[PDB]
Amino acid sequence: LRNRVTDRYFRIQEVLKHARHFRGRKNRCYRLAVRTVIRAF
Amino acid sequence: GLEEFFDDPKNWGQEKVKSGAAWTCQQLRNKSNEDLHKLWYVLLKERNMLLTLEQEAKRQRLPMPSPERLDKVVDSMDALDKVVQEREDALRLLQTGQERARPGAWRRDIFGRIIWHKFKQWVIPWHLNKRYNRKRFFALPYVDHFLRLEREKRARIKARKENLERKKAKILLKKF
Amino acid sequence: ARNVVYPLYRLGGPQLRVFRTNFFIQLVRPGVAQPEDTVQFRIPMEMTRVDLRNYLEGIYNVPVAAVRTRVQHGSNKRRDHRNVRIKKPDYKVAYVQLAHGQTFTFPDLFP
Amino acid sequence: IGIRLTLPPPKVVDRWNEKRAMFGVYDNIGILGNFEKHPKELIRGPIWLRGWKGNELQRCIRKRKMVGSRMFADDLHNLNKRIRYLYKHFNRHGKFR
Amino acid sequence: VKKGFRAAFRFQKELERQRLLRCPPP
Amino acid sequence: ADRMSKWTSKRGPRSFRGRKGRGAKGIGFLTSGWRFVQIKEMVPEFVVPDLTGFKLKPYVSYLAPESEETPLTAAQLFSEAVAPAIEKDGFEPTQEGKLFQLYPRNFLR
Amino acid sequence: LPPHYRYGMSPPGSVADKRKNPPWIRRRPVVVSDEDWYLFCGDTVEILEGKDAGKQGKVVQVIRQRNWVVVGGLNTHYRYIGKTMDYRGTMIPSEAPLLHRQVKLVDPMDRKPTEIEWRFTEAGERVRVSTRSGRIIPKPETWIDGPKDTSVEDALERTYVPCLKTLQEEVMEAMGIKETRKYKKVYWY
Amino acid sequence: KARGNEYQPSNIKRKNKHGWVRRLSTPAGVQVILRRMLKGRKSLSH
RNA sequence: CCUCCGCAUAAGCCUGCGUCAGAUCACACUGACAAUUAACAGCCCAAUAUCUACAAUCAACCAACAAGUCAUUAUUACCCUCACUGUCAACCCAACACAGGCAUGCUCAUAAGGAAAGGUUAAAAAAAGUAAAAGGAACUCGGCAAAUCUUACCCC
RNA sequence: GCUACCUAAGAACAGCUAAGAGCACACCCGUCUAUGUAGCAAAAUAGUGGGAAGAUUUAUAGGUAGAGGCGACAAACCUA
RNA sequence: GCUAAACCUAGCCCCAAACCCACUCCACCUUACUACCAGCAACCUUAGCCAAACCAUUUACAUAAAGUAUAGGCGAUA
Ligand SMILES: [Mg+2]
Ligand SMILES: [Mg+2]
Ligand SMILES: [Mg+2]
Ligand SMILES: [Mg+2]
Ligand SMILES: [Mg+2]
Ligand SMILES: [Mg+2]
Ligand SMILES: [Mg+2]
Ligand SMILES: [Mg+2]
Ligand SMILES: [Mg+2]
Ligand SMILES: [Mg+2]
Ligand SMILES: [Mg+2]
Ligand SMILES: [Mg+2]
Ligand SMILES: [Mg+2]
Ligand SMILES: [Mg+2]
Ligand SMILES: [Mg+2]
Repeated sequence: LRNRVTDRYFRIQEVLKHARHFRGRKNRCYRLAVRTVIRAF
Repeated sequence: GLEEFFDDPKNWGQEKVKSGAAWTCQQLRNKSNEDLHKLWYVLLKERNMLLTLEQEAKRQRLPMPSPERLDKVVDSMDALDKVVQEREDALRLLQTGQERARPGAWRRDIFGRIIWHKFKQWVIPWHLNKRYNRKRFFALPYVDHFLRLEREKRARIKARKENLERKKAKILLKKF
Repeated sequence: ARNVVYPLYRLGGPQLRVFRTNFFIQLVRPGVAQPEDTVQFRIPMEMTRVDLRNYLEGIYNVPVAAVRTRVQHGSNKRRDHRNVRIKKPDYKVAYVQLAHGQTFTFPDLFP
Repeated sequence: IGIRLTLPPPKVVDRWNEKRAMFGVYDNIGILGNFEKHPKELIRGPIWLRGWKGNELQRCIRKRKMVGSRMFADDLHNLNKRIRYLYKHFNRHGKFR
Repeated sequence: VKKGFRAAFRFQKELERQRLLRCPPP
Repeated sequence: ADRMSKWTSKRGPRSFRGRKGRGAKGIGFLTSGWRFVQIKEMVPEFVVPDLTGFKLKPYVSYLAPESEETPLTAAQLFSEAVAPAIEKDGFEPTQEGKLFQLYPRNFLR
Repeated sequence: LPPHYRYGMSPPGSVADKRKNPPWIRRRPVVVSDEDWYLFCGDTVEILEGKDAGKQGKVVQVIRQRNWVVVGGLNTHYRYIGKTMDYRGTMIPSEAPLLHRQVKLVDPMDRKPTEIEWRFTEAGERVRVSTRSGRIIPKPETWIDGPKDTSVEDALERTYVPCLKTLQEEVMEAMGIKETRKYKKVYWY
Repeated sequence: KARGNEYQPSNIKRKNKHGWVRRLSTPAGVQVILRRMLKGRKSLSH
């Protein structure tokens, strides 16, 4: 593959650091987190 | 008697028995020809002796007394094989004028690939033998498309490998 | 001899003789408690009973009274790392019955 | 997780190579070699596209014609589909028509 | 294996930010 | 029903198991009651020489001299057969009338 | 043995390599040649780099597939041999293999590391010759039989009369066996 | 009724239908054998 | 206590609970070794002409119709002599150690062959079974089911 | 190699009453109900049933193939 | 702290040049992988999906002249 995304880890932790005080699976799982950290902001 | 399949009872399982230097091929071009037959049956009693030893090694789940000793009595058999054909290939070239004793032909089979047909000792000439006439030795041009495609693939195997050996001639040469 | 084109015989044909015997036998210990006067061999796949008759009386001067053989099937349930079956070889087993009352028992090698 | 742990081996790009230090030499062998040759007769590559830019459909009509007789057997049949697909796509699909 | 180097370099600044928290310095 | 296993003589029905056999190189023929005729000329009678009083043994000693490879070519045989062919200064023209053919081979081994 | 075998320290048909190179493994291949190869099995050499440099020893093994010498008693480390149960066993030093070019051949009566060419000499014909001095370094390096062995004197009898009579006849007349029956022409096709 | 056993095996029918001699009996069965030679199959017939 | 099973052959499968040992519902899996021996059964036929109208059914009466499952001779040719192969298993076809599918011969109830219950408690609901006062189709679309063995008629 | 039909030469059909007859096993099929519905089973199990010396049942080899085959037509069946 | 994560090199691709392959022994067109017995033998228009908004004629299998002359339900298009 030319041009894979090598730093995908760091777009995930930009989101999850504002979701780390949540409860459930939203403090770990990014698919559920971005629906809630967006609603938190 | 049946004792000729075993070694002598003074070396029934010492775990080391000395025996050395199988027959190299110039030690038999040395020898004559009455006594190459006469030495084949020397070597054959002794090889039949050793196959029934190692079949008693595996039976009792014990190692062989000397596994170094079979391949000498087989490589000399191969040499004694090789030394007589070279004599038989010598005069058959000399007398009749052609090597490869068994007659053959450069023939094309039904799949269209050219091979070495070998000949099969019949009693009626081929025109009247019912079984041999059923063998199609020819082309039938629906084949010539698949002849090209199987040709077409070996050139994909050959160019895959030679190109690959350049890139170990490359990445060796950069480090060293 | 094995792996060789045999000549034909038609009616006034000369006797087939084989100098330089190509096939070799080993002499095995039987498993299921033979009688006396029966020695069991491991003939190669291509060999006959009239061949092992003249094998032992010719090469070994041994007085065989009857040869009886069976074809043994080697196991084909064995797989490597890649699950393709590895055939242990099918081989022949002969049962020479010696004449002249000579009571052959398989000697105990390896004390 | 997908990201590698230790740093990769550092790359040694020999900047003053043979290929790299003399890149682009003998370009302009036209304008100051008085027009004997052409810079399009310096390009080394596939014979169909030697000094010809082309488009994806044009890159296949030219390959099928310039070398198309001498191509490999089931590689030619692949290319005749590809022309038939890119003709069907360029002349019947898209916006902006 | 991805061809990146800046992904792997900037990751071990986040392994040293995570190592000086758990095993802190004197 | 497997294709990968070798088709041996064990596998088919009654009419299949008894035709094939192993490579046994049979002897005679079959006569009208399935009664066999063992031809005594199609069986290889073995020709073992008299090994009694024999010097050459299944191994050579280690103190033997080593040699170089020199294969036995058809010239090398002829040079040691033309030394009795210059006092003019043993051949077979055709191999039909000989019991052991050399080209369309007759014998065994 | 499989292709891209790793020719490690233990022999390639051993009990130990089958623990280590079972027929399904493919590790990364190692890179390596040049059949003018100047280390043999038994020379005296030295060590240019590593633990215990300048140190001089014999060699016990040459592994050509990885360009190895195993210098005798040297470049060693310590392993426990046997050990067979929950006790120690005996510590025994083992030689780690030293790569070609971290090993240099020495001159015999000066005892210094020297670089080796091959100089083709009139006495015949190929031999190793040092570069800094002359001093042609050599190649370095009681039986009696049992009852199933011929002799030295009788493997060299040269019994062969070179007559053209195709062994099958040459015992057919030497055994007296007569065949009045003639073979008759079969269609060989 | 029940329905898995639509393969009731025999060898007299396996070789007389998909065997080598039946494949080489037609022109179209040679190109069956030629396709399994080209593709690289270890089994060409029954 | 079951035996609605069995023992062989055919077909199929192709070493698949034999010996020794190793491991990690439970202890047929893995490695080494060993076996199934021909009389049974396959594998047959020297030509050239030429012969063969009367079934089988205990084949005898008697009766047929659909009209039948088995034979030679003449002359020429002919002295080699028992090979080759199948022979195992708790087995096949159904993805499975699958209540299914599977030709034939005897055993027509067993001389073979197997275990419906891992242990407890004895709730509901659900499955099968057995028993029932008085009534006896009042049930229901319909005596469906079960129980008794049964009447007559219509349409097609 | 299932299934529709056909061909070659096979095989089976107890016991009782007396014939494309009746009762009735082996066998073949599948009427009705109950269970089952990721089942034991990609159509089975337990009863209960229709036929069971014939237009039957069935093993073995062969035959017909897709614009077709075959069909006591259900537009069925031709490898779930 | 379990499960796991991590990894470089097998190899491959696209071109360039050069036209490429065949024979240890035995066996292999019968039921291939079978030692050995009295019969005929191949040479042919592609079609259709799809585009024409249906479909029925029709619808592509070095540069430059040139998308020109022409063809075309004179239309898609060639
Ligand atoms: Mg059995
Ligand atoms: Mg199923
Ligand atoms: Mg019992
Ligand atoms: Mg329980
Ligand atoms: Mg009541
Ligand atoms: Mg009511
Ligand atoms: Mg009512
Ligand atoms: Mg009513
Ligand atoms: Mg009812
Ligand atoms: Mg019907
Ligand atoms: Mg009736
Ligand atoms: Mg009835
Ligand atoms: Mg139609
Ligand atoms: Mg209708
Ligand atoms: Mg359209």
